[PDB]
Parts: sequence; C-alpha cells; structure tokens
Amino acid sequence: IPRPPKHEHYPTPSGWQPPRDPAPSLPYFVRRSRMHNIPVYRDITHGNRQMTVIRKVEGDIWALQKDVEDFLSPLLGKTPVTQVNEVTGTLRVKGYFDQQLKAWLLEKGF
Amino acid sequence: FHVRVTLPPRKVVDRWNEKRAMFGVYDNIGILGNFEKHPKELIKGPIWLRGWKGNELQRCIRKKRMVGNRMFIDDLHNLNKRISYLYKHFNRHGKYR
Amino acid sequence: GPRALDLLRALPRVSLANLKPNPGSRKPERRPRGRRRGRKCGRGHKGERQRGTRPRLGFEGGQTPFYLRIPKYGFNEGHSFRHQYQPLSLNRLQYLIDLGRVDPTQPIDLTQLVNGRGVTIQPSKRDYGVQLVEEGADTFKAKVNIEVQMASELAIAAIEKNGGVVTTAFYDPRSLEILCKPVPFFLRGQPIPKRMLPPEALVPYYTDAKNRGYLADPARFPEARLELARKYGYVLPDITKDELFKMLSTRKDPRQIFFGLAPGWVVNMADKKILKPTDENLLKYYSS
Amino acid sequence: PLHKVPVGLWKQLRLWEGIYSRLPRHYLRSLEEARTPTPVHYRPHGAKFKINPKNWQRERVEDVPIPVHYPPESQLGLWGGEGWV
Amino acid sequence: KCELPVPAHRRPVQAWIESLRGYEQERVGLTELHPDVFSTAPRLDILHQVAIWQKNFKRISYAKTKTRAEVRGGGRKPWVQKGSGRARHGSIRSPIWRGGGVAHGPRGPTSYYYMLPMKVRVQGLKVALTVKLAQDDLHIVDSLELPTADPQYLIELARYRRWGDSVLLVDLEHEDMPQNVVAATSGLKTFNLVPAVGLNVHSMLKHQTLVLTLPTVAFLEEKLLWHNSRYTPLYPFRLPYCDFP
Amino acid sequence: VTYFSSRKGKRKTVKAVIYRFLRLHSGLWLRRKAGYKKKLWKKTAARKRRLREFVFCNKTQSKLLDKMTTSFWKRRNWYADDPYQKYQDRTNLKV
Amino acid sequence: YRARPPPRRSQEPRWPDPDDPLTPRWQLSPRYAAKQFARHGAASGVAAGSLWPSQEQLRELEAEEREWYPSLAAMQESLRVQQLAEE
RNA sequence: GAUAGAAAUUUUUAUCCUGACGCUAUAGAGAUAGUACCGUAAGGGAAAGAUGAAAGAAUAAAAUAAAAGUAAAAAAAAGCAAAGAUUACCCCUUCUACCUUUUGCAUAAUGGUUUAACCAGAAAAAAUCUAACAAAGAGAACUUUAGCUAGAUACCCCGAAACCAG
Ligand SMILES: [K+]
Ligand SMILES: [K+]
Ligand SMILES: [K+]
Ligand SMILES: [K+]
Ligand SMILES: [K+]
Ligand SMILES: [K+]
Ligand SMILES: [Mg+2]
Ligand SMILES: [Mg+2]
Ligand SMILES: [Mg+2]
Ligand SMILES: [Mg+2]
Ligand SMILES: [Mg+2]
Ligand SMILES: [Mg+2]
Ligand SMILES: [Mg+2]
Ligand SMILES: [Mg+2]
Ligand SMILES: [Mg+2]
Ligand SMILES: [Mg+2]
Ligand SMILES: [Mg+2]
Ligand SMILES: [Mg+2]
Ligand SMILES: [Mg+2]
Ligand SMILES: [Mg+2]
Ligand SMILES: [Mg+2]
Ligand SMILES: [Mg+2]
Ligand SMILES: [Mg+2]
Ligand SMILES: [Mg+2]
Ligand SMILES: [Mg+2]
Ligand SMILES: [Mg+2]
Ligand SMILES: [Mg+2]
Ligand SMILES: [Mg+2]
Ligand SMILES: [Mg+2]
Ligand SMILES: [Mg+2]
Ligand SMILES: [Mg+2]
Repeated sequence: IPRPPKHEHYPTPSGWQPPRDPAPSLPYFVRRSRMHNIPVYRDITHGNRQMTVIRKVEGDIWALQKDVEDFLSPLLGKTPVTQVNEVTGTLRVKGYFDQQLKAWLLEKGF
Repeated sequence: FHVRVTLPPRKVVDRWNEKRAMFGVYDNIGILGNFEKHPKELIKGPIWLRGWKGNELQRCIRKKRMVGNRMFIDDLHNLNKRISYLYKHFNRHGKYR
Repeated sequence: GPRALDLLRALPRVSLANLKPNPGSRKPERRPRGRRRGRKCGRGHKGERQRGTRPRLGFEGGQTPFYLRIPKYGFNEGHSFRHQYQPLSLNRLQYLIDLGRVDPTQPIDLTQLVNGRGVTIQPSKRDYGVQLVEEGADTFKAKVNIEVQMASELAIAAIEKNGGVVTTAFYDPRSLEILCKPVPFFLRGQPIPKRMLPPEALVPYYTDAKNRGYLADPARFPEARLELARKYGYVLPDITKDELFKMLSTRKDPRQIFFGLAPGWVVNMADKKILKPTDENLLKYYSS
Repeated sequence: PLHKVPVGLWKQLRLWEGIYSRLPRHYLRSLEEARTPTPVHYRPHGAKFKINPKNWQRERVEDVPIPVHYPPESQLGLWGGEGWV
Repeated sequence: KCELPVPAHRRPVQAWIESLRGYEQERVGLTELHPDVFSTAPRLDILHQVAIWQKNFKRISYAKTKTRAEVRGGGRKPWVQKGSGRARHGSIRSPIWRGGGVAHGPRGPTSYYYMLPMKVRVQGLKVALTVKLAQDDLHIVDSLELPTADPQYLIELARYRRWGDSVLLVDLEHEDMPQNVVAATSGLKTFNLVPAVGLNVHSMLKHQTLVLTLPTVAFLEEKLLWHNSRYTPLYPFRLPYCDFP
Repeated sequence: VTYFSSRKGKRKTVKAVIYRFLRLHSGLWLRRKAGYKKKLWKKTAARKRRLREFVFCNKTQSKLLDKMTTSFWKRRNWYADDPYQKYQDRTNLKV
Repeated sequence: YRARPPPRRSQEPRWPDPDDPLTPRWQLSPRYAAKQFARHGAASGVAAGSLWPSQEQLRELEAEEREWYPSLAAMQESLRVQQLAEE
C-alpha cells in the first residue's frame, strides 16, 4: 500500500486528515489502519443490537474508556454501556456513534 | 468385566525421536518462502485427499471421479452402493427440514 | 506499551502443556446419552418426526403449496443475459486520489482502478465494466482523464468542470477478462486479440456525443461539452492550453485493448521482450 | 490397492506387447484410427453454433450419433453401413 | 540497527548478541529488534489456534470399518418372520448380530484440512517470538560458528549458560550451514538445527530455548512486517507483482 | 430440495421459486397476486386493481424461500435500467 | 537432529513423455506448450511461431467472426430500418 | 411437479521424504477355511489359539481364586421382600415391581430366567458465540451500503408381505 502523498492543504477534499507529527502526550494510543483511516466501525447483531467498535488500541485502555464515557455523557445524559477487552485491545460501545467518535479521535490526533 | 491381573510393560515413549522433534517444521514454507509452495503441497496420503476436506458423501463422490477407473471390480460396486445410500439418506431423511 | 509483557517474566514458560482456547469460542457438543438427552434423543414420539421421513421442503400436506399457487411472472426472465455495471462514486474516486491509490498524472482506465483496489470486476457474472455515478459531484476537485463503460450527465459535468476528459468504451467479456487481469493473461502464452464491437443494442449509446462515446464523431464533442457547461452554469476550461494536454488526449483504437500495445503481439514476460507478427494475413486479420 | 494403469487402457496396452508388437506398422496405424462413420440414420446439423428460438441467444450445438445394432447376418452381405435401430 | 521504519509512537527493543566460539564469549554486542515483531501483544490464544492447526491440518485417518453392506454374506432372511417364535431378523450381518457390521463407525480415510487466514498465521509467529524474548528464552548468536564438531561441546555450553534442556538452532539457508555446527547437532536429540524457512510455532514451543542468527533476524523482520501494509492478493504471489518478486 | 447433489456435492435450487418470485437485497420477496388473469369480466373494478398489484411476503414465506434457493440468487446485482434497483436497500427502519 | 532440505519448486521447464501411456491428457495439449513459453520462453525450447493461428486456423477464425459478428455499418443501417419502421 | 443439469472459457512443477490420534481372538477379512457341516443342484457357511529361558525341568511349574450357577450352611405365622429402626435376624410401623404404550396401567395390557461380550444421532445454506483484518476481506476464479475469512455449535437402529433380472 503506497503512503499517502503530501498535500499542501489539509484536510483533503475527501475528508482524510493525516496524523499529527508528534505522538500525543496521552497514555493510550490508537494505531491507524493499513488504509490510513481511523479504526472505528459499526457492528450489528440479532438484527437489533447496534454497537460501535474501536480497534487497535495500545496502552492503558481504561483511560480510553473513561475519556469516552464523559465525552458521550452530555450527548445522551447517561454513561454509555461499554465493554473493555484488554486481551485484544478493543473498546465496544453500545449504539451507533461511529461518526462522532471519528471526529473526536481526529481532533486528538490519532 | 474381569480385568487383567498383571501390570503391563510400561511403554517407554521418547518425546525426542526424529519424528516428534522435526514434527511440523516446514508448515510456514509459503509465508517465509516468497509464496512458492502452499502448505497443502506437503500432505502425504490418498491422491484424492491431498488438500481437500468434506463430509462422507462428497468424499465418496470425489474418490469415484479421480481413482474410479483404477479400482477393483468388487470395490467399484461397494462404492456405488455407498453413494446411493448416502444420497437417499442425506436428502430424503433427517429431522431438520 | 504492552504492559502484559512485564507479567510474563514472573509467570512460567509458555509451552504446549498450558494452552487454553478463548472462552466461548468452542461451544461443547451434546450427545444423546443420559437421562436428559435419552430415550428420545430429541426427536419426538412416533410419526414422521421420530422416524425421520417427513416430506420435502415446501410441502404443506396435500394442500397446494404456497410456491405453486402463485402465477408465473417474469422477474428473472433473461437475467443471465442482462448487462451489469459496477458503480463508482466520485466520493470514492476522490478518496482514491487523496491516498495515492491512483494518480491523475497518468491516464486512468479500468485496469488502473483494479490495481488500485477501487473496484472489483467479475467478468463471469455478466459485468460489462464500471459506470460513473454522481454521488460526490459537489466535492470533486480532481482533474483526471478517466475512461469508463457508462457515465451519467452529472458525473460528466462534474469532471469537465475541473477540466477533465470522460470517455465511454465497450468491452466484450472475452476482452474484459483480459483487461481486468492482464498479468494472468500474459502467462497464458496467447496473442492479444482484437476488441469486439458493441452489439446492436448498445450502438446508439456509444455513437452519440452526449454520452462521450468512444466511437462518436469527435467534431460534435466541443458543442456537446459547451451544452453541459451552459446547463450547469460553469465556465468551460480551455483544455488545449494545459501542460498535460498530451496525456489528456490519449485514447485507444476501437480494436485495441491496452495503451500502446497492438493485437497480435505476444508478451514474453520472462525475457522482457515483445513479439510481433510478420505475415500479411496475420497483420491484416489483427488490424481489421 | 488400485491398478497402476486404468482398466480402460488394458486393451490398448495389449497391442503393444507380444505378437501384436511385431505386426506391420501400416496395419496398426489404420486400426487405431477410430473415425466417426458417415451418418446414416440420424440427420446431422451443419452449423456448429445455433440460435435458440426461445432464448434468442447464440448457443453451441453438437451432433451425437445414434447407436445402431449390427446383427451377424449383416456381415455376410452389403447393407450400406446400416442395421437394426 | 533496525532497517525497516520503526513506528514513531514506539521504540525498538534491544537484546544482547552472543557468540558460540567460546563459553564466556557472551554479550559481545547489542542489536535492536523491531517492536512490531518482537514486542507485539502477548496473544496466548492466537498461539492455541496455530499450534492446533499445525497438528490437525495434515492428519488423514486410515480407519475404515465395514458396514452391513460391505460384509461378506448375509444376503438371505435367516428364518420366516411369523410362526418361528423368535425375534424377526432380515440378515445375519445386521449390527445386532454377532458377526455384523458397524452401524456408526469410522468410514474411509478422513481428512482434516482447514487453512487459517494468512494474517492469523503471521500473527502466530510474531507472538511466539515476543513470548520467547519476554521470558529470556531468546538468545541471538552472531554467525553461528563452533570451535569443534564434538557434540559434547554444545552440551556443556548450554549447561554453563543455563540454556534449558532443549535448544533450537536456526540458520538462514540450508547449504550455508557450517560443517562444525551440522556435525555437532546431528548426534543430539534435544539440540536441533533448522533453516530459517522451517521456523514455526510448534517448534518454538517444543524446545525450551530459541537461538536466532543475526542474518536470520533481519530475514524474519523483513518477511513478517510485509503483511502489515500489503494488499489482498488479486492473484497468487508466486505470479509476478510490481514490487514483490 | 436436494441438499447434496450427486455430481458436485453442492446444494441445488428449486426452479419453481425463481420463475415466479423476485428477491430484493433487503431480504423481502416480491410476488404477484393469485388469480390476476382469471375471469376479469366477473370481478369489480376495485378487485381487479387489487389483483394487479405486487405484494410482499411475510417472514415465514420469506424464510421458506431462502432455504429453497442457493446463494447465487441472494447476491447484489447492478442491472442497467432496472426498475427495482432503487428498492434493493432498506432505509429508515427503526427496529 | 538436522532438518530435511526445504521443498523448493524448480524453475526449470518440464516436458512429459508423449509416448508414456500414463501421462495426463492435459499435459500434452497445445495449450500446455504455450503456457511453458509464457513461463520461461527462452528455456522452453518451443518455436514462437506456434503461438499464432495457422493458415487453416486463420481461415476458420476469419469466417466465424465475419458470419456471427456483423460490421459497424451493418449495425448502424439495421437500427435505422427499425427506427423508420416503428416511427 | 419431484427433481435432472452442461459447455464456451479457466487452474494444476518434477524424484525421495510412507506410513497409522486402524483393530488385537463376540474386534479385524468369512478364514486355523470357503475347510467341516446343512442342501439333489445353484447356493448358504461356522465355532475354534494362551505355562516357561528349557516340558531332552508332568513326585512339573506359576498365576486371579473376583460374572451368573452350586457347595461350605434346607426351612419356623405376616405378605412387591425394603425402609424407619432396635440391646435383638424376624415379630412392630410405613410403602399398588420396572420400562414401553395411554385420557387413565399394581393391573389380569406389552417385553425381560440370570451373567459376560457386542448393539442405536451423521451433514454447517441462514444464524448465535470467539477471533483476524476492516470499506474492504479471502494463499486467484467470489462476496461487499460493516462487511468478509477461519474455527466451534446438526438431523438413529431392527423388521415386512412384495417387485425385477439372471
Ligand atoms: K436432511
Ligand atoms: K429426554
Ligand atoms: K465371523
Ligand atoms: K394381551
Ligand atoms: K401395544
Ligand atoms: K418393552
Ligand atoms: Mg458483524
Ligand atoms: Mg442438540
Ligand atoms: Mg453430534
Ligand atoms: Mg430407558
Ligand atoms: Mg416409542
Ligand atoms: Mg401420533
Ligand atoms: Mg386432494
Ligand atoms: Mg461484483
Ligand atoms: Mg448384501
Ligand atoms: Mg431377497
Ligand atoms: Mg429386509
Ligand atoms: Mg467384522
Ligand atoms: Mg474371528
Ligand atoms: Mg473382543
Ligand atoms: Mg462365580
Ligand atoms: Mg413384616
Ligand atoms: Mg394406581
Ligand atoms: Mg385405552
Ligand atoms: Mg401423548
Ligand atoms: Mg404384566
Ligand atoms: Mg398391545
Ligand atoms: Mg414374557
Ligand atoms: Mg453458515
Ligand atoms: Mg412397479
Ligand atoms: Mg422374476
């Protein structure tokens, strides 16, 4: 897979925004995909269960969970139900919040 | 239900013979060999079962296709009866349907 | 990073004696033994249930089945002969360019899209190419010379706004299989064959200048291009004054498959050499 | 246990050994050539490709000869290449 | 020093370089190991899948018992159904009878062939190397030469350095293995020499100590890190590719 | 339904279903009303209109027809000038 | 112990014996010879002239494509007749 | 209707590395053997072996003394044969054998003298669980508007009168 070419202006017309040059001074870290996109995906089970999955997380995952909980708290009025999978490094959030999370992680530079 | 009254000679199995020490050495030939030989090209056994898997019906059908013309008369008949019975049982019998 | 590696120093060595599958990955199998799963084995009591001779699927017991009392109508009549076109959106076309999957410096055709993993074409499933859709016409800021098999009015207008070139060409399934997978074809040791003409049904689509057909009369393109510019209210760029005019004007002969190659050529990939015929009949047949 | 050579080739390999091997080559060459005989009963179709009247599509067609039984009485005369159907 | 680009947010892991030319010729240098291979996540359940896969991907059973159809005889009804006074039977080869077949037995040669996806197998090698390094079971040997062909030399060398009971020696290529090492390890059971292409999960877990040669370490990192940023195979990689010969 | 064929060992399909049903990619099946060509002079204007309308099939019928046809007919198809092309995907379904 | 030599796929061309009765049928077809040329070519030892259709084959190819695939002029005029007829 | 089902066109690198998550005398071939034996004939077709280094160590030696069945040792009011117990086996008190089949069986409805050996749930389209990678997945050929690939979870045994060919 070729590396993304350097652009004079960001974000690109397709919305793609390259990661910040320095690593953010945060405990957890979220690797980019092999296609250079934020690894936030939807997942549906039983036809009525809607979940959002954050993959490829290194470091203190519990820091990521707490930052997600108070980020989505004002939007919902309650702490969202989350699952932490340390053996894999995946945070699972009940509901369709993929678009909101991708913008949130992009601002933090992951 | 009578059991044997004498202790059998204990089998002294050596875990480090030639077979066990070199077991599964070249399983990653494709990954670490520029993808020149798939790991299915190391299987030793029947001609029709090298790198293939299936249930009992698909196995008997596959055997008849490849080595059918090389089988004996009696074996060729027994295979045909096995195919017919499995064909009738799998399609015309069972619980979930 | 992986703080679990610190825990591994204290723990004993990992060997074949202590390995456990992921919990929940292997549901245990239930066998018909014991009081619970016994004396009936989950079949029933008499009838065609316990003896396993219930009727076929869709049989309602003598009554006319649901799938036999509905009158026949043609929903899949001739579906195996209808042409299919994989849609490509300008949102995805912009996405590919920004990430370097494809480059606008070099002309883009169906082959370059496949190598860029943009679209996947299955010639066997009656796919005749890629159609351009106008899903992302508003945010399309690229300048490309793209060649597809079907285009829409808004998709053409969006590309021509930035100063691109759009052309529609027809590919026979025999040729389309070669075009989408060129390397496997070159390993078959066969001469490159001529591209076949579109059938009588598809002649008007590729002959009119409104669709930017490859077989269309070039004299009517400039007046057709200006109609789109007038219709959508965008100033038509003068493409002849750009430094990439040589690249943007590149086309293919109707009997030609690849760029710069000719029918009858044999590509010997092992020796990195190209073979060409010499007989008059061979040259005439591959060029007629 | 399986035969190394398929059963269908046993008769062909019978000709490659023994007295059959010393037979003149010209006789053997004519014997091994199994050319399809001239159609007598069935009526063949000239075109290799045909258009389906129902489907209106180009399809491939092949002539399949109709088996014919030749009684031993025929070998004593000249029936013109035909027999019981 | 690592050649392939190390990710910015992490740093390479380092390990001592040893030599086999002497008992005390240890710690003769320092080598950097790529974090994405030798410092990856400790997946102890992706090793279970690969370890089981290497055991049940070539197993072809050879058990075939004869069902009631394939038994020699029993083609006739033994006695008339009504009036005899005994239980009704239809053949003397049914599974009830003494000499009958098997109603449900192993039928023919059964093949257990299933292929895990390639990225799981590659992930299996990465975690095994990380586990070996994290538990001090990985030693790097420079160029893998031995003073003598006597097999007793390796036994005492491993005893002095506490290399455990079994040691797995690797080399980059088969024809390039030196004669001293080949002759020394050809007479030992717990010590085995395998080319770099013959490395896998089961061999690592079988031997309590893994020894990697410096040329092989660069070979492994080049092959295992290629899958992180690759495309799905349009056609098999044995066929020519633009940048993968 | 032939679960396992005798030539290739795959799963066959029932040609009766495809000749009189249309499967949308959302899982819904489409069919014609029964009796839309029989005795039209007898039926009223409203009744004839009702019989000429396409209708959907409930869950049991939809589930039944999915086990009678193979996986070739469940694929995503992009036909040219397909009237039902816009009905393939479901939208605004709050279940 | 010492491991067995790794299994390697040789890059040399292969040619089965045509006179062997046990050879596979697909290994004597003309398609196999062309595939060897595309694989090796220089080491295949097959004349490059065999890759193009012969004069007998070329006449067959010329007739089949002419009778079944019409010309652009024929297609254009055929549609004009139908358009005039329907109008 | 049940079901039957191609082709055009594609793919396939050689020799060694071969042995066993196959059985161990009701298993595995029927086999110690198509022999005894039953049939005029075609045909059907078995059960059966065990000491030790030496039996040219048979006043010979070692091993479990553990299936049903008997002996050592016949029985003493009263009862689905046992339990609650009791200083005490009974005596006392309390309990309508077991499976199958039925609206309902101690039923006088079915089957079993008892013992050992042998004898009956099998398939992965859709789905749920776990994981890899993710707008893409898969070691070609396909599926894709969070999907694709891999694993795990599944559907028995005995029996007719008959029918056809030699
Ligand atoms: K079934
Ligand atoms: K039960
Ligand atoms: K027997
Ligand atoms: K009775
Ligand atoms: K009864
Ligand atoms: K009973
Ligand atoms: Mg999902
Ligand atoms: Mg169950
Ligand atoms: Mg089961
Ligand atoms: Mg019971
Ligand atoms: Mg019952
Ligand atoms: Mg009933
Ligand atoms: Mg009726
Ligand atoms: Mg497709
Ligand atoms: Mg029989
Ligand atoms: Mg009979
Ligand atoms: Mg019977
Ligand atoms: Mg037996
Ligand atoms: Mg026996
Ligand atoms: Mg036994
Ligand atoms: Mg006893
Ligand atoms: Mg009493
Ligand atoms: Mg009662
Ligand atoms: Mg009653
Ligand atoms: Mg009942
Ligand atoms: Mg009774
Ligand atoms: Mg009764
Ligand atoms: Mg009785
Ligand atoms: Mg499934
Ligand atoms: Mg009849
Ligand atoms: Mg008869």
